[PDB]
Amino acid sequence: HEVVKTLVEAIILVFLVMYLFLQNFRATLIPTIAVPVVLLGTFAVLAAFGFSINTLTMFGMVLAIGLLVDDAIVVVENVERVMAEEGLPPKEATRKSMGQIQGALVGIAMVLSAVFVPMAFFGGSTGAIYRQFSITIVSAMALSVLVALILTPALCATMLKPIAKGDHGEGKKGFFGWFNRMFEKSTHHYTDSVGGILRSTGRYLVLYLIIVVGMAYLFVRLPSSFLPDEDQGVFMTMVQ
Amino acid sequence: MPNFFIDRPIFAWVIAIIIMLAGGLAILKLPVAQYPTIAPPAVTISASY
Amino acid sequence: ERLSGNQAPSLYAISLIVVFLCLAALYESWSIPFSVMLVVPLGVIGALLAATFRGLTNDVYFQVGLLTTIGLSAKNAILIVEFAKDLMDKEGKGLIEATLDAVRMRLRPILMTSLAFILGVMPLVISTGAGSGAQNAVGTGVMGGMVTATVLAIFFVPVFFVVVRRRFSRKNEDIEHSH
Ligand SMILES: CCCCCCCCCCCCO[C@@H]1O[C@H](CO)[C@@H](O[C@H]2O[C@H](CO)[C@@H](O)[C@H](O)[C@H]2O)[C@H](O)[C@H]1O
Ligand SMILES: CCCCCCCCCCCCO[C@@H]1O[C@H](CO)[C@@H](O[C@H]2O[C@H](CO)[C@@H](O)[C@H](O)[C@H]2O)[C@H](O)[C@H]1O
Ligand SMILES: CCCCCCCCCCCCO[C@@H]1O[C@H](CO)[C@@H](O[C@H]2O[C@H](CO)[C@@H](O)[C@H](O)[C@H]2O)[C@H](O)[C@H]1O
Ligand SMILES: CCCCCCCCCCCC
Ligand SMILES: CCCCCCCCCC
Ligand SMILES: CCCCCCCC
Ligand SMILES: CCCCCCCC
Ligand SMILES: CCCCCC
Repeated sequence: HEVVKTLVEAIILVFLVMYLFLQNFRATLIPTIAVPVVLLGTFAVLAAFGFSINTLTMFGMVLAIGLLVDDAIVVVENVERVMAEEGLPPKEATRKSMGQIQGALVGIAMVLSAVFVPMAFFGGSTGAIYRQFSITIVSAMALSVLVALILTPALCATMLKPIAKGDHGEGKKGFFGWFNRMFEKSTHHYTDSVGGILRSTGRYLVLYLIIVVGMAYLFVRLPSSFLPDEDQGVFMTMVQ
Repeated sequence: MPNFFIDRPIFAWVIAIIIMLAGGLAILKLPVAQYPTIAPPAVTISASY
Repeated sequence: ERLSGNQAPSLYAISLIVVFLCLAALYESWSIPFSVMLVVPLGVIGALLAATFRGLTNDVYFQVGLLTTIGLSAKNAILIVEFAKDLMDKEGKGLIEATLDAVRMRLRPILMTSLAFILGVMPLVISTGAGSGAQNAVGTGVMGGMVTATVLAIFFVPVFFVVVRRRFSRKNEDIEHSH
């Protein structure tokens, strides 16, 4: 039940971050509706395959939220950028948008299954544990693509606000106007920096190797265990 | 589909290669025998007087 | 037990290979996939740092959370080089220009997702009470991984890309051409 609470809480927090960026109740709602739709469907798939609701399937759900919300965001954000880059209306924009990412969403789900499936194949007792996650996360991702191909486009096209060519929320007054201005600015600052780094380089491959060796260092030092001991509110005392 | 892959030979190879290693991995784990189970099963009751 | 141990190397080995093959199909290239796969370490480092820091262990929860972090940063990198590549291919944009326009179109979506998810797992790293051992273990790995993945990727992926596009090209630019 505590994991369930975190799920709900996580969806609330997602709603808040969406708002910070989308700044419109109806828009933020899209990525927000998508999560529970996919999660609920995932339980149905778990039933279909004879899995139970357990600690591992539940954490699979939690971890899945990162993947799910990104699917919705990629879809919703890309449309936005389009309505900003062109002033094309909502229905026409999601079409052109979906036209240009939809291929990628599907391909990505494929490469991702390549990272989560292999773990369904661990051997022994170990294996049954990792398998709970693998199947939960893969199923959720598959459903997420489905939802991104069916629900999200429909939702963008009917619930999104027309953005006018060139508008970026700077016209707004109060926090958003301020936020939107800082980001637009900080963005030019981002590109300015990359533009610099791309004239350099060599040095950054060297920094990259630092990070790799460091990573390797920490890895071999981090002790390995299996599953944590939890305080389950009971215990026994043996007398011999 | 052929027209699709005629222009995407790498995509074509990828599919072939994935199939091959799925099969290579299968070979490492497949049981070996002369025959699968072909005799019908039997149950025996034994008693003594 | 004997029985035997460590299947990890072999299975993530094939995982890497399949990921490479999938990406090669996606990009119709044997070289470009490296520009995505090189992001993998960038999330791991933060995960290891945060776990080393809280005194955690390399356990089930650490591993799955890492795959998730890796998945996401992979996805981010894929959509970045997809955009650059298309720009260079559909439009005639030259290498650097396309990389910069790609990277700039992708900043926001990347940030929206990173923040939504790092906050989303906060309740987990902060957890006390029933099952907080599991909750803490899940959350902190992800949080650290996502932080480093996010900050490190938005600078490094553009690097991976141009460095890979050069090394594995064939005298035909890197202007700028069209169409
Ligand atoms: C944002 C959406 C996605 C997240 C949602 C995930 C929720 C996870 C739920 C896990 C724990 C639920 O556990 C389950 O709950 C229901 C709730 O009554 C129980 O079901 C029981 O209650 C109801 C009546 O009130 C009856 O319909 C049912 O006959 C009875 O068995 C189950 O017997 C129990 O096993
Ligand atoms: C039989 C067992 C094994 C099954 C095979 C494994 C499949 C692995 C595939 C993973 C990636 C597939 O991803 C797919 O790639 C092609 C080719 O670039 C894309 O196709 C799209 O992009 C390319 C290039 O930008 C265009 O030329 C193409 O016209 C367009 O439709 C798809 O939009 C994408 O979804
Ligand atoms: C490119 C996409 C994918 C890239 C792959 C990234 C994944 C990186 C982290 C994977 C986990 C590595 O961590 C490794 O896990 C195995 C078990 O699972 C551990 O294995 C050890 O502990 C377990 C305990 O259950 C024993 O069964 C095992 O025999 C023993 O050697 C290793 O001590 C550890 O080093
Ligand atoms: C002319 C095209 C040559 C393509 C080479 C691809 C070879 C892949 C072989 C993989 C074997 C497992
Ligand atoms: C022009 C129709 C393209 C058909 C493509 C078929 C794709 C098969 C992927 C396995
Ligand atoms: C997995 C190694 C692939 C090597 C690709 C090299 C392409 C030139
Ligand atoms: C798994 C082997 C892939 C090799 C591809 C080489 C392309 C030139
Ligand atoms: C493993 C930490 C135990 C505390 C959980 C209540």
